[PDB]
Amino acid sequence: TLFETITAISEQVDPIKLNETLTAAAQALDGLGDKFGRSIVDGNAILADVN
Amino acid sequence: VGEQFIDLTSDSGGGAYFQPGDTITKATVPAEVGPALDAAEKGLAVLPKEKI
Repeated sequence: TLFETITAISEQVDPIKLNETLTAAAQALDGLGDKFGRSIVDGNAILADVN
Repeated sequence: VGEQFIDLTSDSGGGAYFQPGDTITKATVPAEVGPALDAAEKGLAVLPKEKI
């Protein structure tokens, strides 16, 4: 039963689509997470001064 | 495979010691396999695979 359940779950996941999705997400964030967070803080300051 | 045993664990590792004929009331037993298999099967079986 456990093997059947794992097989049912694994047929749903497609390596091709999962691979391209994860590749896009990793290229999206690679080396820019700290920059993105600092930008969110900067935008917080900008909005606090603009509103 | 198996080969059970019983381990006496003391974090302090010092102080007073047990005397012959005494009893150790504090005990622990492993998590057991059958409940773990049941939990794994039930956790995986509720995921909606078509939604995945």
